[PDB]
Amino acid sequence: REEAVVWDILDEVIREHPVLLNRAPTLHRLGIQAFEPVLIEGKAIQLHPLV
Amino acid sequence: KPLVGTGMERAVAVDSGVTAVAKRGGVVQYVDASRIVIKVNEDEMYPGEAGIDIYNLTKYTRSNQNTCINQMPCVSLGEPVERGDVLADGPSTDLGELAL
Amino acid sequence: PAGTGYAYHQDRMRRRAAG
Amino acid sequence: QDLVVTEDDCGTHEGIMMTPVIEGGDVKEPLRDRVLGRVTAEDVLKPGTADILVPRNTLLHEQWCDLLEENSVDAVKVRSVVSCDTDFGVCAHCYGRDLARGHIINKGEAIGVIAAQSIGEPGTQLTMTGGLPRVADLFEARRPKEPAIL
Amino acid sequence: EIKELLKLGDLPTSGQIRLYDGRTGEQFERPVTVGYMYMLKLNHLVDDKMHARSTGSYSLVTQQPLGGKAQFGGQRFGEMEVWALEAYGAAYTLQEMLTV
Amino acid sequence: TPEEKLLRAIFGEKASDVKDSSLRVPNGVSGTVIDVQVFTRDGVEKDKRA
Amino acid sequence: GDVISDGPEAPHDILRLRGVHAVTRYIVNEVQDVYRLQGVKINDKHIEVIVRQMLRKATIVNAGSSDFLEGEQVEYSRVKIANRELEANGKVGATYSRDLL
Amino acid sequence: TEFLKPRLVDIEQVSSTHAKVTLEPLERGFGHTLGNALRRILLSSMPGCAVTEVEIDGVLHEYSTKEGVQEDILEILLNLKGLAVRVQGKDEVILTLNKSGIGPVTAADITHDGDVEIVKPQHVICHLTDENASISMRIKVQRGRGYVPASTRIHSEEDERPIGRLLVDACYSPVERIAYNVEAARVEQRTDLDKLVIEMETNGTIDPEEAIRRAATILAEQLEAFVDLRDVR
Amino acid sequence: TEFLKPRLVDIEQVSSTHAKVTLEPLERGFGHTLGNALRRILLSSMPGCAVTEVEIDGVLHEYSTKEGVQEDILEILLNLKGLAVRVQGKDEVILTLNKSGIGPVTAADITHDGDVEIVKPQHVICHLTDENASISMRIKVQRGRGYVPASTRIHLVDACYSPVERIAYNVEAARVEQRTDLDKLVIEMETNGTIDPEEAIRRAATILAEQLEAFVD
Amino acid sequence: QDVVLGLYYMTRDCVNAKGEGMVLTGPKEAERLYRSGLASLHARVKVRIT
Ligand SMILES: [Zn+2]
Repeated sequence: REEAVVWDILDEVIREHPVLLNRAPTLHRLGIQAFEPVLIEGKAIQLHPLV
Repeated sequence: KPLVGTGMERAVAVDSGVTAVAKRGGVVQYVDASRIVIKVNEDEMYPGEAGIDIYNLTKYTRSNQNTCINQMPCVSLGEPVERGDVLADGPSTDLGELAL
Repeated sequence: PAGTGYAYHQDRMRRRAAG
Repeated sequence: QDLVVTEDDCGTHEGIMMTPVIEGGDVKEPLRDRVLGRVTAEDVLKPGTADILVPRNTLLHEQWCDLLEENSVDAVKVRSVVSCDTDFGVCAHCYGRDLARGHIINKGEAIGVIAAQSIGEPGTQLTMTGGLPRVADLFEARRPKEPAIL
Repeated sequence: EIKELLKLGDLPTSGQIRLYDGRTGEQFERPVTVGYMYMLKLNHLVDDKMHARSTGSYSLVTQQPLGGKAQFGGQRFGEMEVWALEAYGAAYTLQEMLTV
Repeated sequence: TPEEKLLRAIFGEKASDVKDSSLRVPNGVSGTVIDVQVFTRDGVEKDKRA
Repeated sequence: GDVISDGPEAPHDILRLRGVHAVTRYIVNEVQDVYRLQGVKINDKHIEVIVRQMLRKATIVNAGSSDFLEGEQVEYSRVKIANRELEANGKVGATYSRDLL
Repeated sequence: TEFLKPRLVDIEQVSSTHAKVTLEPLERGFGHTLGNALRRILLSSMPGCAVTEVEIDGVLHEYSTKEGVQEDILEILLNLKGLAVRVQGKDEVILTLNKSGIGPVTAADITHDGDVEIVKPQHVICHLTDENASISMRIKVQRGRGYVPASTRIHSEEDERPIGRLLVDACYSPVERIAYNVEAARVEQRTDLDKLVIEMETNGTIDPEEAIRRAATILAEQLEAFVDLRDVR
Repeated sequence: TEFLKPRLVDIEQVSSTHAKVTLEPLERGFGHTLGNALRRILLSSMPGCAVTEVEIDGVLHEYSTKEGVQEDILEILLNLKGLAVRVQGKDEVILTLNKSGIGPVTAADITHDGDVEIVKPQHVICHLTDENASISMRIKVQRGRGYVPASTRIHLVDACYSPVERIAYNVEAARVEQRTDLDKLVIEMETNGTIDPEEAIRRAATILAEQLEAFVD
Repeated sequence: QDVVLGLYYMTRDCVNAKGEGMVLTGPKEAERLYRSGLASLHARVKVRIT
């Protein structure tokens, strides 16, 4: 139902919980790196420029 | 429309069937978002049957890529058009040019 | 049998050839 | 692959002699880059002696490499994974410190993979003697067409 | 001709002007190039590309994530990706990846 | 099963002999219905809408 | 190990005639020549570990417990000749020759 | 020692669309400090009344064609988003457009209301191609702030069934282009003071003086919290 | 029509001089218009009393040397700009500093005056060398709004009036429970201590509203 | 890329620009000079640093 109340609960379950990000030609081990999730409106993945 | 261009865009629009090109020249009798009826000039008209060339426009419909292919009339009521003139734009065509 | 598992395999590998 | 850091110190004095590359002109690569983060095979002397600069096996970090550079030190023997006495693996001392962290390599890190991955990844930039196929000939041990005899 | 057409435009030859940040309202050092570029939207549209799956259907022959509802089978995890985990010390991440 | 059977008893719903196969809008795609077509096998009675 | 003619040399020789450290120095410097020519920084370490894996196997010379001509892991042999230097019979032995694969 | 407050001087109308207001008594640098901060609030959060819901005659959805009109329904909806109007004491009004006969249907063919002011009676809604072709439409106009696209206007649902009620995208805003230029104004005695020439552009639905006041209104109301800081939660 | 006024605002101070306030939720784009317009008035038009004119005991030009001090004439001036002062009922007061003898000359070694308040008696003015060494000068402190550099004097030091030492505003996206994007506002300031950060931003925003007095109803 | 062009353009110096020759107590009032429009990003200046 996507009740509005779930969004605050998701910020709880998200907080300390890394996600793994990967690109297509994984070559060296940095081809996979763990990140902390930040909730974003929209369908695009935002990726720290330095990486 | 492309503001900066080459000059092929006219050729691409017409040669592709996306636009609707006049079969014979004449004056537009009726203009609707649905159809277009051209009353032919006598030189282009066959002696028999008299006639008018009626262009039935394609309306909103599904493309292969799930895009929308819809034709729009580019001419106004009672306007002179000569054979080989752009009658209606297709998707991504403007006044006979190719606007992608 | 490496990284985090290296502690494990080590602990198991030694259990073998024993009693 | 299956190559992993297993023991701590195989305890071999053995190692390879590290000098700058000096290819025909001037210093195509310094000594400091070649030896950085590796571990000494034996203590190194100054140009004079009765002087222990680096005491036996010591990780050469930035200060140690600069103290060697302060002095005129021209040559250094270094423990390598090729010389490691540990069987079925690499002793942590013979490898080196390198990681995403500067500290000496941990016990149990799978170095073969990170070694192979590190060599393979830059390979996009090589040419088509010379180039990338030339590298493969080296690793394939392939005998050249008209070799010399020793 | 381009520069000449810009003269008739009343617009600078440089094709660059001074621009001001809409936030601080202060100027921008150096002139910046502003103009009109024809721009296309390719259909790689993000709400096509975007997919996510928690627990979906499974292939029968091999019990493996498979999309049947269009809630798509999971992302395909490869050999090279396994090595990336193998270079890292992540044993548990790897076990859970190909087991649970 | 037993506890489902108790469930139907308490809330008194008659569990149908028919299962729901209805075509439903995929999650997240949203639009306006511009057309509907009904193709039918020859010999089956066309329903009202068709 | 001197140059008795000119032209390139097989790394098999360098290992055999010149020794282990010589050939490993040869590989790393030649392969590193290729990368550094492109501006690629790869620590010599990684190349050394690949090399260690190339020569993992060896061929026996002497005898007393193993197969004389057998190509086999120098890991096994080295742990085994330690098992004879003070264990069972000295036997003999055995001397091997590192191989380049 | 202490300070100086500004005031608006001559608000020079040029077109119903565009005009130049001016603010004379500005201290050093306050012309820039204001002009951008005002441009900020000017372009964005200004109230406007834009058409929202449109229910027409024979049309189920925006993707159809009315027999007798050369404009596709989608294109006519788009024409409405650009219809500039102004109401006064009503926050939403529904306008009835009726016309028939061959010719253009402008924005003056609608039915006038007490609060209805059509600022562009010549604005083209659509053409009409056949002698006895007739179009009747219910046009629901509301007032608001910002940009509300038609998509975000479908979550309340709760039976908005009327299949013929075509929502359009809400553009609510009068402002089109805002530019400010500060030239140095010397009142005869003061060292250096500056002027503010704020050159704006409008859809003709708001007069300059009304706008710039309610603009400045929001400012102190936002600064209200800003002054003292009670660490409120 | 009606508008949004924020809530939840935490000022976590790191010392009395420096602080990071944060204020959410701000509607679209309002984070910059405020953050910049206030940065503008803090750094630019704020009132402060900073040293301006310095008349020295034995030396007329900036290219000379004072006997007995290892500090260059230019460098002591810089020390003066960081001497923080406040007046009370006076719009300008000129203080005479006298001290001598081997050692550092601090700000408590100055002459205290009735309306004079030195916020940092510990402020290092300069050192002194050996033997005797003598120094006293009448130093003219003025009042104004802003940073008035020595350059703008044509008929000296640069006037640093504003108490502000550094202002930064950062606009981050604030999510109200069912809205898309609102912005947050982090204003990190640093002060010379003659005004506390929280007070300033009030009178800072205050001066702002004082200018609006002809438009608001 | 974008970042290093920022820092390169940031720490760089031209020969004559606003604020040339002056002196400042510390970086805090240096930004105060720049942000207010008094000093140019690149001008030669002595400032007290710790
Ligand atoms: Zn070792």
